[PDB]
Amino acid sequence: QYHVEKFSGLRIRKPRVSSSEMERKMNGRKLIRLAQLQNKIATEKLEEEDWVTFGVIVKKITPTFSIWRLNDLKDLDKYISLFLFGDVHKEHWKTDQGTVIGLLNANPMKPKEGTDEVCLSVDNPQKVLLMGDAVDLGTCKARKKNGDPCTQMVNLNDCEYCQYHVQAQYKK
Ligand SMILES: [Zn+2]
Repeated sequence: QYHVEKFSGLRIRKPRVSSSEMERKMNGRKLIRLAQLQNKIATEKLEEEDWVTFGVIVKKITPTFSIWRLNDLKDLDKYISLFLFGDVHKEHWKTDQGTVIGLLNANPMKPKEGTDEVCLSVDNPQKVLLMGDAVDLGTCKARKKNGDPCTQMVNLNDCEYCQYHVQAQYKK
């Protein structure tokens, strides 16, 4: 049914970019995983690279500009916030939660008080590449102590249990 798209490592439902269009989008570019962005910025090694990263929209908020919480579904505990302003917001703000995106050459922002999460914005709506729906974006199958469903996010293709609940499945 679905293939692991090579650059993101995600199985995509209804892919919007062909394999050749991705090849030319990636040509000559540095792939940097989301989890590496903090360190790259802190050591000022980010700007000199023509770079791309991948993440899925896991949360949206639109207070006019908007923010997307991104996670790449490979390192499950690492998140960035992407801020959409102007043209980018206008073009892209209605995009579905669960969308896989390539993010290219975004600009680091001031830290958002209380969180050590990388915040980035983007010059230009062409630095956002919509790749399709993340078929394996799901919720943890375990329950909390009180019987409520766990709400932690999961990559269904790799593990059906979040970090906290595997810690306990492994001890079984
Ligand atoms: Zn869980």
